[PDB]
Amino acid sequence: AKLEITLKRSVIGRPEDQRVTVRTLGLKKTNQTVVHEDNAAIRGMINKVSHLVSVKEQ
Amino acid sequence: MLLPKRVKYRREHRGKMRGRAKGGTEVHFGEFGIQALEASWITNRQIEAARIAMTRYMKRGGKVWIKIFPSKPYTAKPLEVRMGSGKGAPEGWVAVVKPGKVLFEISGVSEEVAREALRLASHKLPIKTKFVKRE
Amino acid sequence: ASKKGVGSTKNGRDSEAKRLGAKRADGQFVTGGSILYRQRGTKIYPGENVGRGGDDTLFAKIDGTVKFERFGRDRKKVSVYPVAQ
RNA sequence: UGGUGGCGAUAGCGAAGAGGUCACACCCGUUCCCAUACCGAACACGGAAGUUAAGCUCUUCAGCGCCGAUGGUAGUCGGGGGUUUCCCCCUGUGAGAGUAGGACGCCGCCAA
RNA sequence: ACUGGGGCGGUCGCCUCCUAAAAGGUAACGGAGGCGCCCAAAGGUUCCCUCAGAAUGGUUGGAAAUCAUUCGCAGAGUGUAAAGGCACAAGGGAGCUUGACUGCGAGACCUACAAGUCGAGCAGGGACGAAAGUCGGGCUUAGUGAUCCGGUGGUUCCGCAUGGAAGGGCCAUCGCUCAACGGAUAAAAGCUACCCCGGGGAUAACAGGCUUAUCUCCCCCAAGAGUCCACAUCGACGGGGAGGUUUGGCACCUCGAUGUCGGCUCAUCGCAUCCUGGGGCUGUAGUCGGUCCCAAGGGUUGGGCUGUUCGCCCAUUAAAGCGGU
RNA sequence: GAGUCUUGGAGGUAGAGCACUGAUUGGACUAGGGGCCGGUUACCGAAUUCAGUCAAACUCCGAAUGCCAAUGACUUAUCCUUGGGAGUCAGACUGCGAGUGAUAAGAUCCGUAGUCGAAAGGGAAACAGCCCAGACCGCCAGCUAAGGUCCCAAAGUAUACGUUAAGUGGAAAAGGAUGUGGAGUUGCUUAGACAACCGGUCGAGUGACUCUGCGCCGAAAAUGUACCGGGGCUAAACGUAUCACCGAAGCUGCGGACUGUUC
RNA sequence: CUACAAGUAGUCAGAGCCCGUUAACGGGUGAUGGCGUGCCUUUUGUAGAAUGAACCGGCGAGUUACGAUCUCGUGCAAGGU
Ligand SMILES: [K+]
Ligand SMILES: [K+]
Ligand SMILES: [K+]
Ligand SMILES: [K+]
Ligand SMILES: [K+]
Ligand SMILES: [K+]
Ligand SMILES: [K+]
Ligand SMILES: [K+]
Ligand SMILES: [K+]
Ligand SMILES: [K+]
Ligand SMILES: [Mg+2]
Ligand SMILES: [Mg+2]
Ligand SMILES: [Mg+2]
Ligand SMILES: [Mg+2]
Ligand SMILES: [Mg+2]
Ligand SMILES: [Mg+2]
Ligand SMILES: [Mg+2]
Ligand SMILES: [Mg+2]
Ligand SMILES: [Mg+2]
Ligand SMILES: [Mg+2]
Ligand SMILES: [Mg+2]
Ligand SMILES: [Mg+2]
Ligand SMILES: [Mg+2]
Ligand SMILES: [Mg+2]
Ligand SMILES: [Mg+2]
Ligand SMILES: [Mg+2]
Ligand SMILES: [Mg+2]
Ligand SMILES: [Mg+2]
Ligand SMILES: [Mg+2]
Ligand SMILES: [Mg+2]
Ligand SMILES: [Mg+2]
Ligand SMILES: [Mg+2]
Ligand SMILES: [Mg+2]
Ligand SMILES: [Mg+2]
Ligand SMILES: [Mg+2]
Ligand SMILES: [Mg+2]
Ligand SMILES: [Mg+2]
Ligand SMILES: [Mg+2]
Ligand SMILES: [Mg+2]
Ligand SMILES: [Mg+2]
Ligand SMILES: [Mg+2]
Ligand SMILES: [Mg+2]
Ligand SMILES: [Mg+2]
Ligand SMILES: [Mg+2]
Ligand SMILES: [Mg+2]
Ligand SMILES: [Mg+2]
Ligand SMILES: [Mg+2]
Ligand SMILES: [Mg+2]
Ligand SMILES: [Mg+2]
Ligand SMILES: [Mg+2]
Ligand SMILES: [Mg+2]
Repeated sequence: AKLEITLKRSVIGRPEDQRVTVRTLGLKKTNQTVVHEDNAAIRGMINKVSHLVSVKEQ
Repeated sequence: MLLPKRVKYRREHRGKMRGRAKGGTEVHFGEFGIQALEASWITNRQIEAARIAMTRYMKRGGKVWIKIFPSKPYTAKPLEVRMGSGKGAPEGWVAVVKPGKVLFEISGVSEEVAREALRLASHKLPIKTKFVKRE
Repeated sequence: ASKKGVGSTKNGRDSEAKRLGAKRADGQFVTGGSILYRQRGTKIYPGENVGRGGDDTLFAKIDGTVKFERFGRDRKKVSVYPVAQ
């Protein structure tokens, strides 16, 4: 169980708390993708910035 | 002209007028009534105009309830002063009216007469209103 | 350009804020002496191993873990329990 | 039963009953210790003629108080929109009131 | 000094509440109040206790004095403002006392610093209590002021060759409405249109901008007035707008200069039309008018008074428009 | 150190409520007072009671969030101390929560997030602060964002079903109206309605009410059309849905430079 | 190259004409098309209808001494000078 998480929207103009969450997923650049283990921790991060990211389930 | 006999504080925050009316959304004493569709301050001067308009058309027959009371004071500064140097002096009294509030109720006249009495009163008020019945 | 005279306010005073309230979290480890709660009166009561100072400050009398807990129906206390040793 | 605890009145009020050999009371005295801003009322010391009337103990009850969901609604974090004193939409969250309901005590230890 | 320009008025430190957006913090010349103490018990401790108010009865005695009963989460009290607390009381009473102690102090809170706050516990010597124990002022949070300088008391400290002394140090303590309360000096008010320099469009006066309370104009409802009749005409109580010519609000351009009222000269634009053109309604017989609609083509006087704009007046005129630039 | 999940906690806002304080409406009810004879009344009335409103400085209640922690987990790379060196102490607007103001101001003053400041690129005609998005250089490559696709002007004169007739779109309110679309309730009607025409004659509907979509009037300012950027548009407008495409200095591709880390 | 054009004067695109170099995917000119409000100072914000400079040239502003302190370097080191 793994998630491809892609940053679709810029973090420019977004609250710091959302920016931090995005960066903590390892997303440093628009359209970057990162892979993480599907769990409640990551799902919650995604929930907090769902408007900024896109999620494929591997 | 309605105003409170005394008040705890003569100068109050204006506050805000979000949300529907907490209470008084049904005709409760009368048979008929006029309901607010919009929020506004209603001054005691507007309540007296509305009261008279409906009462005259009923010929002082029947019975009118005034469900709003203008308890909230409002201040104004004197004409032409600069900003600051303390809050302005008490000027008048308002009732805060949110959508859904039944403002007046009427009993002891026909529905035709009630409708007309309340129509006349509506034109004195700064809000849109709907005629309502009890259930 | 004319300028209307203006009055004055008789208000404009307030005391320094006193930084009251909780100073340690429920479940946090404290050392003896640590102020747990600053208050006027007993909004919160001293529980186990907790003291009430002259100005109603609640403080830990031992080292241990802070527990805020319901004290009967209406009231609250704060206690400090020793660590498992 | 009596003592002594713990538990948010689900323990409480109120109402109607039942009980006393022992135990707990009321009760009967003021010599003594002790006592009352006056009073043996109380506190204190002593007693056992009387009595369950009251306290106390045990039943029953939902009038008051208490506890109390589910659903809905208000509000609201985040994201959008608009006709922007304010309003609407979407993924979450979610009261207060109201109500279904619970409830006229539950759990120790000691002594007899 | 602050200051919705400055002056003038008000304020300046501390405490409590609200604003303050359910930690803490949080501004305004925002909304409300207090303080510059008091108490030798109104402090400590031991023991005992329960308040407001009401009803009913009762000499003087009433609405209300003291007495009695009943009901009575407090509707009282808590030295004092408020808030938070407080009825196993932090409220009330009584006995004995002086812990309203000396040396301190793990550790915390608060905090730019300076300060400010809480503190178990240890030692000394006590108060109350049979004991357990409580006590380093008061239910809590205001009741205060740095340093320098000086005074007073104490002192196993220093003492300019030595002994003293003078004088200093240390500990205790006193002297500030230094209240502009982090206190410039021990010691301090005005005028400048005779003014000057450095700066500022950080900040006022003109004009512009935003706003539109005020102002001008237009509306809605229709109570009344109009013999009758709301709507010819007028339109109260109330309600909704437009305009941006008024007085202002704000302080955004301009203070290394945006000349500032009126008039003169020259206009040009808007239309909410003064006249002339065309109309509807009329409480329009006619002649006159009233009111509303269309219409901006052209027109729209000369004098007296006043710096005047304006206004009043004289005499005319078809008319003697209102505004913008 | 930080993010997120989980768990615990402090706290009284939004909401709500009336248990307290204060305000307040109607009914029942009268103590008492006032007119009127110790006697009576449409005159007011405390308490009590039933029902009903409201509150920054009310609370029997009470969130969402935010905050403080603990606990591992998944992720991320910060964090602390000491020392050297600064600059800053005029902020602006936007959104949201308040005050002041008139619930005016491109106003003022806080709180909170963003952007500008100190940020170029695309969009919003032009336009610090709005929407999209962060420019190390080069390329006559590609994919997208906001915003768009008739012509100016790159890309749909796209598809489907509706709406609007006002150039609404492309500035405005109370209020006024047989505008028009969609729902729904209902009176009456071949025992002949409604209209017309001497209660009777004549042949199918006719009249209210509610809700809602889109329009209409209300709507007058000064150099010149003069809130669509223009042309022009009856869709090239609006709503819903779908798919293509255009579109940035975003991202990718290819080449080059430098910094950092790891090896 | 230029007499139908609306210009912070360039820039990128680009024919035509004229040349021929430190020989380079060259040089001059520039019809026409796209984009584009100087520089500086001071500001919340300046194309600014704020400030400064006519142009060109020259000259024209964190220095030195003595102390202090920190980093780095070197010598020696419980010593150093
Ligand atoms: K001002
Ligand atoms: K005492
Ligand atoms: K001062
Ligand atoms: K001028
Ligand atoms: K109008
Ligand atoms: K000036
Ligand atoms: K803001
Ligand atoms: K149009
Ligand atoms: K060009
Ligand atoms: K100038
Ligand atoms: Mg003026
Ligand atoms: Mg004290
Ligand atoms: Mg509930
Ligand atoms: Mg000054
Ligand atoms: Mg002033
Ligand atoms: Mg003065
Ligand atoms: Mg908060
Ligand atoms: Mg707070
Ligand atoms: Mg001195
Ligand atoms: Mg000597
Ligand atoms: Mg000072
Ligand atoms: Mg000073
Ligand atoms: Mg003179
Ligand atoms: Mg002279
Ligand atoms: Mg000068
Ligand atoms: Mg300015
Ligand atoms: Mg001005
Ligand atoms: Mg100007
Ligand atoms: Mg300003
Ligand atoms: Mg100049
Ligand atoms: Mg006209
Ligand atoms: Mg509220
Ligand atoms: Mg600010
Ligand atoms: Mg501003
Ligand atoms: Mg700057
Ligand atoms: Mg930045
Ligand atoms: Mg930019
Ligand atoms: Mg552009
Ligand atoms: Mg700039
Ligand atoms: Mg094209
Ligand atoms: Mg239009
Ligand atoms: Mg494409
Ligand atoms: Mg590109
Ligand atoms: Mg890039
Ligand atoms: Mg590369
Ligand atoms: Mg031509
Ligand atoms: Mg030519
Ligand atoms: Mg041009
Ligand atoms: Mg400026
Ligand atoms: Mg200058
Ligand atoms: Mg010059």
